[PDB]
Amino acid sequence: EKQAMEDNKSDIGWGSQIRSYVLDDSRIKDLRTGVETRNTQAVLDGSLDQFIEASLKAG
Amino acid sequence: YDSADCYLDIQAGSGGTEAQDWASMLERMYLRWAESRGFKTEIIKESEGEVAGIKSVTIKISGDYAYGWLRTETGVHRLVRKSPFDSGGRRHTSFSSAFVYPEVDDDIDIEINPADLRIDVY
RNA sequence: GCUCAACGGAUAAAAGGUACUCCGGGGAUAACAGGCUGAUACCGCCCAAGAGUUCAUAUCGACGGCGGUGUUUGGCACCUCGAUGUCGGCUCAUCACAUCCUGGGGCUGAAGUAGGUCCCAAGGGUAUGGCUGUUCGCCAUUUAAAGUGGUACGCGAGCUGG
RNA sequence: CCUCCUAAAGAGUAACGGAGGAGCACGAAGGUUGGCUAAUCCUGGUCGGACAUCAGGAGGUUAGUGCAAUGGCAUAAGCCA
RNA sequence: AGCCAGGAUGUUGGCUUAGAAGCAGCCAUCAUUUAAAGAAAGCGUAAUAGCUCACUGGUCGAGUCGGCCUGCGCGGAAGAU
RNA sequence: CCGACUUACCAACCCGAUGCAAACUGCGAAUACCGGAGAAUGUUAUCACGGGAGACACACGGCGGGUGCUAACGUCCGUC
RNA sequence: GCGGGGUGGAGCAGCCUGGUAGCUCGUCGGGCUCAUAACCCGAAGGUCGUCGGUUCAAAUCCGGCCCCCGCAACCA
RNA sequence: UAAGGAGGUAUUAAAUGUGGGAAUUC
RNA sequence: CUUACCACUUUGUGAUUCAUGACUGGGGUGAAGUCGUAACAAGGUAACCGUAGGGGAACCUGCGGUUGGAUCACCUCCUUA
RNA sequence: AGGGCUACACACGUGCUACAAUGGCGCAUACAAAGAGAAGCGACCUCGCGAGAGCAAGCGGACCUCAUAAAGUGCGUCGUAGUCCGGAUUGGAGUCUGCAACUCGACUCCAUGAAGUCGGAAUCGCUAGUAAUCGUGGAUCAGAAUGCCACGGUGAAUACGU
RNA sequence: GGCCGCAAGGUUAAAACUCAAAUGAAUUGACGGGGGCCCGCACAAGCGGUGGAGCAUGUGGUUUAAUUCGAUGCAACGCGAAGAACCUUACCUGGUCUUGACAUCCACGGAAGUUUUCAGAGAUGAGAAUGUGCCUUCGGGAACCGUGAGACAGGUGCUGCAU
RNA sequence: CCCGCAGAAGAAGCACCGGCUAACUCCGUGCCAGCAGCCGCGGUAAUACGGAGGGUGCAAGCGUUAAUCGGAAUUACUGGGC
Ligand SMILES: [K+]
Ligand SMILES: [K+]
Ligand SMILES: [K+]
Ligand SMILES: [K+]
Ligand SMILES: [K+]
Ligand SMILES: [K+]
Ligand SMILES: [K+]
Ligand SMILES: [K+]
Ligand SMILES: [K+]
Ligand SMILES: [K+]
Ligand SMILES: [K+]
Ligand SMILES: [K+]
Ligand SMILES: [K+]
Ligand SMILES: [K+]
Ligand SMILES: [K+]
Ligand SMILES: [K+]
Ligand SMILES: [K+]
Ligand SMILES: [K+]
Ligand SMILES: [K+]
Ligand SMILES: [K+]
Ligand SMILES: [K+]
Ligand SMILES: [K+]
Ligand SMILES: [K+]
Ligand SMILES: [K+]
Ligand SMILES: [K+]
Ligand SMILES: [K+]
Ligand SMILES: [K+]
Ligand SMILES: [K+]
Ligand SMILES: [K+]
Ligand SMILES: [K+]
Ligand SMILES: [Mg+2]
Ligand SMILES: [Mg+2]
Ligand SMILES: [Mg+2]
Ligand SMILES: [Mg+2]
Ligand SMILES: [Mg+2]
Ligand SMILES: [Mg+2]
Ligand SMILES: [Mg+2]
Ligand SMILES: [Mg+2]
Ligand SMILES: [Mg+2]
Ligand SMILES: [Mg+2]
Ligand SMILES: [Mg+2]
Ligand SMILES: [Mg+2]
Ligand SMILES: [Mg+2]
Ligand SMILES: [Mg+2]
Ligand SMILES: [Mg+2]
Ligand SMILES: [Mg+2]
Ligand SMILES: [Mg+2]
Ligand SMILES: [Mg+2]
Ligand SMILES: [Mg+2]
Ligand SMILES: [Mg+2]
Ligand SMILES: [Mg+2]
Ligand SMILES: [Mg+2]
Ligand SMILES: [Mg+2]
Ligand SMILES: [Mg+2]
Ligand SMILES: [Mg+2]
Ligand SMILES: [Mg+2]
Ligand SMILES: [Mg+2]
Ligand SMILES: [Mg+2]
Ligand SMILES: [Mg+2]
Ligand SMILES: [Mg+2]
Ligand SMILES: [Mg+2]
Ligand SMILES: [Mg+2]
Ligand SMILES: [Mg+2]
Ligand SMILES: [Mg+2]
Ligand SMILES: [Mg+2]
Ligand SMILES: [Mg+2]
Ligand SMILES: [Mg+2]
Ligand SMILES: [Mg+2]
Ligand SMILES: [Mg+2]
Ligand SMILES: [Mg+2]
Ligand SMILES: [Mg+2]
Ligand SMILES: [Mg+2]
Ligand SMILES: [Mg+2]
Ligand SMILES: [Mg+2]
Ligand SMILES: [Mg+2]
Ligand SMILES: [Mg+2]
Ligand SMILES: [Mg+2]
Ligand SMILES: [Mg+2]
Ligand SMILES: [Mg+2]
Ligand SMILES: [Mg+2]
Ligand SMILES: [Mg+2]
Ligand SMILES: [Mg+2]
Ligand SMILES: [Mg+2]
Ligand SMILES: [Mg+2]
Ligand SMILES: [Mg+2]
Ligand SMILES: [Mg+2]
Ligand SMILES: [Mg+2]
Ligand SMILES: [Mg+2]
Ligand SMILES: [Mg+2]
Ligand SMILES: [Mg+2]
Ligand SMILES: [Mg+2]
Ligand SMILES: [Mg+2]
Ligand SMILES: [Mg+2]
Repeated sequence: EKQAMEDNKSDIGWGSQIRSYVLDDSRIKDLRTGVETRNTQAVLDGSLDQFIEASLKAG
Repeated sequence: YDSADCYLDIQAGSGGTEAQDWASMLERMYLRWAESRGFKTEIIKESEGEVAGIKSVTIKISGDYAYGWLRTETGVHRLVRKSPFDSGGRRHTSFSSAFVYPEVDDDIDIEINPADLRIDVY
C-alpha cells in the first residue's frame, strides 16, 4: 500500500504544481480551485483558510 | 478519516538549495496555520539542508478533524522569486512537496485461532 | 606450617582421545518393543457471552467445567544386555469404528441441483505418477471414494537394504 | 559447617525438597561495679528543607543484639560510664 | 387439566431508527373501560398484521401444584484375534 | 504570594464484620516419649562380657507426609 | 542450562572495590567567510532497561521482569 | 657602466558555489 | 514385369539468421540528490601518452617519453674590460 | 474615538555610562569658539531645597537674552573598599509642556543602591592641532537626545620599513 | 567475429541510441595559490576602543487585534525618521459617509457669518438666536454655505525587473 | 462543331505573416495551454501559442507526410583535404 502511494506521488518538479506562489507578481493562485490572492505575506504567515475552505467546498 | 490527527511531510524538490529554503518557508507557514486553528504540532523528524532550509520534515498535527482540514494541501507547491542563492539574482522557480496522511490506529493483535491450523508430526 | 573446600584429608607430585578397540559384569542402568500412567496428544460432552440482519444452540461458539481413548511427545524403570534385529519400501495380511464411498434416517439459514451438521450402519470397495531413503508433505492427473486406526508404529528363520 | 520448615507436640529422620547464612570480628566488642531504656509518630522551634540538633506529648520494644535464622533477653542479653 | 366464552382504551407510551405498532432495542411503563384484559411471557410480521398467551367470566365436578430430605434405578458410556 | 471549588476517582492509620498459612501463635488435644509405684502374666522375655556370623539392592499394604499431574506397579522419609 | 551486556542524540568508560557519571562525535550560541563547510571561542544534554529489595546512602550490591548478545544443547 | 660565476629568498593552509540573463540592431 | 534416372517424403549431424531468456557488463541522457575535486591559472603535486600495480570515485604511484607547462625577479661576494 | 507603532524566552549592529586615586566629593577661582531668538529669547527681583513659579527690563540683536564653559588650578577629604567607585532599578512627593503624560514625556527632591573590579574567539578608528578627552550650540521640535549637524579647550604615541 | 599472443593484450573493426553542435587559430576583457613596478591606517610602528556589565537606540525573531511600511554583504541595522502621548499614522478594534475629506463642471436654493442648545467617545444628528452685507444695466452676478444628479474625484494599493 | 434562349444569374478556397522567407497589429493566455524545418517561442505588456482585423503567396486547388536528386566542392572524375 505504501509503495503504491509512493508511486502515486507526483514528482516534485515542473508541471506538478497545484499552488503557485509568485512573489514578483505578488500573486498566489491555486490551480485546482482558481482562488487567487495578492496578500502573499499574509498567506506565507498562515492565511491558508481561503484555499482550504475553497478546496473543501469544491470537494 | 477526516476526524483523525494527521502527519504532514514536506520535501524539497527541483530548486535545490532554493527548494530547501522554500520547504522551510512552507514548514513555517503550516505551523503558523496550525497555531491559528489551535491544533498542536510536534516535529517527529527533520533533515536540514546543508547550505540553508530543510531537505525534509515530518510534523504531527493533533486536533479536531485535523486530517480533514489538512488533507487538501497534499501536492507540490511552486515558488517563483529572485533566488537569494544566485549571484546574479535571477528569477528562479523552486518546488516543494507537502503530503498529508492520517494517523492510523494501532492494529489489534489477533491470536491464531487453533481451528485454522493443521499440525503434522513426523 | 594444609581452599588436604572432593572439607574422616589416596601421592610431596597427574590431563585427554579411541568409530581401531578389548576384558569382567548389569535388564541393579539408558536406546527399540511390551507394562504402569496419561501431563501432553487425539476424540467427546456440560454452561452459554456472543457470531449468525431478527434468532445462543441451521452452522459456530468466548470465559470456564467434566470425561473417553491409548493415540502422539512424555513420566517411571517392571521384562529382556549368557542378544526381543531397526526407518521406509515390497509380498501377504487381519481386526476396530472415532464411516472416506455406496445403504438408511433427523434437523437445516433444506425451492430444485448441490451441500452443511448429527444419528444408524463395518457387506463390499477405498488411485497412478513427479520430487525425496524417506514417513510426512507438496504437486500432476484420475476416482463413487483415494478413511482413521490397532496388530512388537503387523510382517528381514518372507524379500530388500536407499 | 550453622538457622528454619519438611519432621507426624521427647531425640532423631530422606529427596538434584522449600528458604537463608559461615570459612570471621573484638584488648574491647572481655571481667566487674554503678547507672540508663527503645522504634515510630505528633506538636513547637534560627538557618534547617521529607529527614540533622532542641523541647514536650502519644506509644510501649512495633527497637537493639558485630554479621543469617531460630530460640531468648527489662533482674535486661539492649545503651553509657 | 382440558373445555367454552372473553382477553378492552388513551395507545403504535415516545425516541433512534431505515422501519420499530407489546414483542431490534433505547426508553419510560401509567391512568381509564372493569369480571379481566401486560405499555406485554412466547410465536409471528420488513413493518404492521396475525397467532397466542398472562388476566377474567361461564359449564364439568375431586383433587391439584412444585419445591425439601432420603432409598434403589436410567442416560451420558466409542477399539482394535 | 495566597489559595477556592469540585470530583469517572485511588486510598494509609483506626473502627466493625469475613476468610487464609510448612517456614504465623494472645490457644491447644488424642497418641507417643521419659520417670515413679502396684498386681498378674511371660521357659530372663533385660543388661553386661566374650566366640561365630550374616546383612548394609528390599517389595507391597495401611496410616502421617515431601515430590510428581492431590499421575505411575513412580520416587523419598516416618511408623505398623 | 552456562555466561555476558542495557549509561546525554550515537559509539564507548565509570560496576569490580556503594558516596563521585568521563571520552569522541553529535546538538546549541558567538566568531571567520560574499556564503557554506573546515577551523576558533563558548554552552547544553543521561536522575544509568524496568521494577523491586539491601543500605544512612546503590549506575554500582542482591532478586525478579523485559530486550539484546554469546556459547551449550550430546550418546539417541 | 657592461658581461660571467657562486650562495639566499619562497606562504604550512586555501573544499565548494544547483536550477529562468541582451533591449541597446538601418 | 523388371532396371536406370527422378519429385514428394523420412532420418542424422552441422552452419547461418531472426525472436526470446532468469541474471549480468558497460553506454547515452537528465532544469535537484549523495561522496569527493580529477582537468582548465604553476588549477594549488604542470599536464598528457605507452605500460604496470593500487584505490569508493574522479584518480594515485613507478618506469620511459612529449611540450600541446607557468615563473625565472631580487640581494650579497669575486673576476675581466 | 480607543488601541498599536513602545510587546519580550532570545540573537546581532551602533551608541552612552562605568568598573576608580592621572580618581570621587566639598569649597574657591581662571581661560573659549560657534550659534539661536518675536505665539521667541527672556534679564532683574521675589518665592521654592530643587525642577520651577509670580512680577517684569531689554532685544528682530557686534547693543538684550539664551549664557558661570568644562577639563584646569589652589585647598581639604576619601586611602583602596564593590568603596565616599557605579548609578541601574524601585517606592514616595512634585514641576512643566500639552485638550490630555495609564498604556507611553522630560525634569526635580527624598529614599533605594543592581550588574560591573578592564571583558573569550574575534574585531574597529586614527599619521597632528590628528587620536584621546572636556565642555558649548543648532535643526527637528508644544513637550520629548546617549542620535545627527556644528563649535571651541587641553592635547599625545608612532611610522624602522614593504 | 577473425588473426596473432603464455598472458597482459595487440590488430582488424561496427551498429543502435543521442546532441546541434564538438573543434582550430587569433582578438578584447576577466581571472591565476603566474611575473614585474607602484600606491592606500593595507600592513608594520603606536594610541584608544568593540566583543564582558547596565542603560539608550536600530534590527532580527517571537508575540500580538495591530505590533504600518520600507533599508537588510562591504555599500541595511541611532538607516527614510532633522525628533509616534493625541496629531503624526500610513496599522488594529469599533463607530460612521458614499460625486465624497480633497477639485472642476450643472441645477437648485440660501450673504458670509456669528451665537447657542441637546444627544453622542467623537465623527455626527437634531434644534434655537442672531447678521443678511460687496459689485450691483433693481438683468444683478460672485467671495461663501448647503441639497440633487453624473462625468468624475480618491488609494502611503501592485510592479524600482516598465520608468 | 454551330445557332438560339434566360439572367450575373449556378460556381473560391488553402497555406502563411520572429529570422531564414513575401506579408503586423489588438485581445485572450501566462514555462499553462500550446507552437516548432533549424534557430527557437510561451514563466502577466507574445508581430512566434489561440481568436480577430489587416496583409502576403498560390489557386480548383492549397497544405502536411513519404520518396529521389539538387543545393552538398558534405566521397571532391570533373571537384576536397591530412
Ligand atoms: K574426597
Ligand atoms: K581417556
Ligand atoms: K574415526
Ligand atoms: K484421561
Ligand atoms: K492406559
Ligand atoms: K538386551
Ligand atoms: K453414507
Ligand atoms: K442428510
Ligand atoms: K463397512
Ligand atoms: K520431510
Ligand atoms: K491396517
Ligand atoms: K519390535
Ligand atoms: K522370528
Ligand atoms: K522437627
Ligand atoms: K565498662
Ligand atoms: K556377639
Ligand atoms: K510404608
Ligand atoms: K593530477
Ligand atoms: K598544465
Ligand atoms: K568501499
Ligand atoms: K547611544
Ligand atoms: K505618555
Ligand atoms: K553603595
Ligand atoms: K569592551
Ligand atoms: K525641543
Ligand atoms: K604470464
Ligand atoms: K556595544
Ligand atoms: K532609477
Ligand atoms: K493579462
Ligand atoms: K580529386
Ligand atoms: Mg568426605
Ligand atoms: Mg563384553
Ligand atoms: Mg529393570
Ligand atoms: Mg520404552
Ligand atoms: Mg509409552
Ligand atoms: Mg525402584
Ligand atoms: Mg517384554
Ligand atoms: Mg538365552
Ligand atoms: Mg457409528
Ligand atoms: Mg460383521
Ligand atoms: Mg447379508
Ligand atoms: Mg505419493
Ligand atoms: Mg527418485
Ligand atoms: Mg502405539
Ligand atoms: Mg504400520
Ligand atoms: Mg514395525
Ligand atoms: Mg519375523
Ligand atoms: Mg546403506
Ligand atoms: Mg520432634
Ligand atoms: Mg513425634
Ligand atoms: Mg531410619
Ligand atoms: Mg535414610
Ligand atoms: Mg558485656
Ligand atoms: Mg548492671
Ligand atoms: Mg450410571
Ligand atoms: Mg552400600
Ligand atoms: Mg541402601
Ligand atoms: Mg526403604
Ligand atoms: Mg503411589
Ligand atoms: Mg515402588
Ligand atoms: Mg550514586
Ligand atoms: Mg560537495
Ligand atoms: Mg556555477
Ligand atoms: Mg585540482
Ligand atoms: Mg594538478
Ligand atoms: Mg600508491
Ligand atoms: Mg623519441
Ligand atoms: Mg588536440
Ligand atoms: Mg487616531
Ligand atoms: Mg519603531
Ligand atoms: Mg532651539
Ligand atoms: Mg580597586
Ligand atoms: Mg558615587
Ligand atoms: Mg558582583
Ligand atoms: Mg591619511
Ligand atoms: Mg560631547
Ligand atoms: Mg576482437
Ligand atoms: Mg598594526
Ligand atoms: Mg554590550
Ligand atoms: Mg519593520
Ligand atoms: Mg512598497
Ligand atoms: Mg549613523
Ligand atoms: Mg496614534
Ligand atoms: Mg473599522
Ligand atoms: Mg533598480
Ligand atoms: Mg519579411
Ligand atoms: Mg504556426
Ligand atoms: Mg513578458
Ligand atoms: Mg499579450
Ligand atoms: Mg497565431
Ligand atoms: Mg521531403
Ligand atoms: Mg556531389
Ligand atoms: Mg575539407
